[PDB]
Amino acid sequence: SMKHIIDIDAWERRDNYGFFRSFVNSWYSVTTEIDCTEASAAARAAKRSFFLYYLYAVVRSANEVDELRYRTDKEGRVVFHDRVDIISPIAVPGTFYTVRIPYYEDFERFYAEAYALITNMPEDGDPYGAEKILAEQGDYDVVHLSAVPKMYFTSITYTLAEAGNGCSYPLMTAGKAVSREGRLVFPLSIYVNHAFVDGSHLTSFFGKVEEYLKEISH
Amino acid sequence: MKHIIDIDAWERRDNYGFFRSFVNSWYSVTTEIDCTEASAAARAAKRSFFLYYLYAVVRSANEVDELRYRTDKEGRVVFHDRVDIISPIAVPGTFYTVRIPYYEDFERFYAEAYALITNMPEDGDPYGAEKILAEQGDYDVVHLSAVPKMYFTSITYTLAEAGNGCSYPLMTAGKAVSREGRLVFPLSIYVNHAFVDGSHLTSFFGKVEEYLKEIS
Amino acid sequence: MKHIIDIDAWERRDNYGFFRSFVNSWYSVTTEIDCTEASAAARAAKRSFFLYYLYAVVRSANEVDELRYRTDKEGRVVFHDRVDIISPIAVPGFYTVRIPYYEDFERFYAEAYALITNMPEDGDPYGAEKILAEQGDYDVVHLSAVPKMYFTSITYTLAEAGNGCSYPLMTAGKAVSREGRLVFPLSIYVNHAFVDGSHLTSFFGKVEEYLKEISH
Repeated sequence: SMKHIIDIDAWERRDNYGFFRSFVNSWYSVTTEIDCTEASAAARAAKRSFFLYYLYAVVRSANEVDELRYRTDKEGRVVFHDRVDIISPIAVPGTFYTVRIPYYEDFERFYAEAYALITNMPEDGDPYGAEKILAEQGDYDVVHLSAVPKMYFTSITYTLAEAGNGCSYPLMTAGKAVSREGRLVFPLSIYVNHAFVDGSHLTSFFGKVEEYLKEISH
Repeated sequence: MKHIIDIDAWERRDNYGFFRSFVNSWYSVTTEIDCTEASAAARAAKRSFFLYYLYAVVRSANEVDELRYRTDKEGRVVFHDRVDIISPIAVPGTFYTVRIPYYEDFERFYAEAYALITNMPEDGDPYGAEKILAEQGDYDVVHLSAVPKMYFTSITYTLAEAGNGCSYPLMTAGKAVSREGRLVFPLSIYVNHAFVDGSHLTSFFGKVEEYLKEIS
Repeated sequence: MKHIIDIDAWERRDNYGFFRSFVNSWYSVTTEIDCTEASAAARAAKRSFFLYYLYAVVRSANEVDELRYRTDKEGRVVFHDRVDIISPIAVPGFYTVRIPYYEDFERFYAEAYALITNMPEDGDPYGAEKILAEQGDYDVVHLSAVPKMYFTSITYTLAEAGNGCSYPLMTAGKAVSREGRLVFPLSIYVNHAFVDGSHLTSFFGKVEEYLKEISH
């Protein structure tokens, strides 16, 4: 939301976008590790959801790295969003139900709204309604995160949707928190378009994720 | 035996239909498996550690239903009550892929598998087993590649055809390394999202580690 | 020197054949490389650690034959006696440089530093790729340096169905402490038609070896 159709002639990545259009898949993923020692302890002490702690860190970080908010819309236009929200499949008794959760820089506002959304899903709600709304609208002004807190991994890969259009928005996976040499760490993976996002931008994003996880634990 | 699935009654009908439209609906996960006890036990027994974790892997695939769904060569969803395991066995100076039958009885599995990997035909196509499987078109196997001298934290897999990224689960096992007094090895698996979610892989990995411990 | 391979006499005939039908026969591996001594030595010399492991990587590629097989622009399998290394160098407010391998580390370091210092200000970020594409031999390997990003996995692009990439791609990440040592993640993307796990094992071993050697 708060979208800008990019002036590609003035855009610093015009050459990158043109180069990567010719590829069957220009998307790629990186799995890293995030230190969560302090946040794991703090979320437990506060009787709060650790999932929402790192979900806040992830969506805030995406809203502080410009390159993570570029999309190719359903008409092929390069668009930049001043704001992106986060969608996540929430485990449901028996399946998953995907919720769209708004970003607020104020952690207390974010946490309450998100907890209400993941606790109070409508009983008559389509578990895949959020994705269908996003696809029909065609802006893709979100990032998507799947939580797998029981699976430790050092790598995960993602699907290839269409040749020339490998994905529609950044995808992420967060895995099990594990101990190593006195720290608690969890694996975090992200899938992005090379046309929009380089390693330097991912470095900034991962740094902010770890930084804000620490910040909300004090 | 083999079962042609009644897709109208199948709980994954919507998942299967959704992932048919993808160029590649297959994905891989690399994790690590604790093998401290099994490595020590295999050495004490003068036995093949490779066959220890090969057993653990194929048993686990035979205890997670979702790992035995295939799309056959006619496009049908089929479910196998049991799948065997194929593996490229190194031949000094290439490799030869052997099909090894699964038995829950570990001593039977170990004996039959050791016999198969010791008596391989010398004038063998490194991919002949794959060609036999392709002609039959049922894909009642899983595939594991052993690289005991290569430590890795990630490996990716090939994309065969658009709309059909692979024909059966593929796996890779790497070097056992020390981690805070324990021994772990990396294990990677490639599966179809149409058939296998993260919960199923979690069950699979847990069973691999469990059965490695049990046979020790 | 470039050599057009006689596929009928080639020991990997069965492999190039098994993999031509694939949409993508390329795959990547991420491993860990011990860099304790070389990182210390580069710091003591007030020198670029980047060029230390760039030397180790390009030397190792020039000592593993399988990493120098390419499909040229005309579809021919070709083998290069030597390959250079191309790398995107970050530029104030990037430029891909081609750096030749020289066995003398001091010579390599001086030439690479000079090559990176005399980069054109008006240089096309993809000029190296365009020269390479027009020539069509692909006698290079490509390495991307991300020294501030720790990773355990990275994946790579798929260029064309049936031609997933034109030369090996690599990524080197942030050095971290593990079990008392300093290690950094190193990833490589290669064609299964040309490169198996054993070749990657030899390559990774040589990378670690030459990092130690040039630290003296």
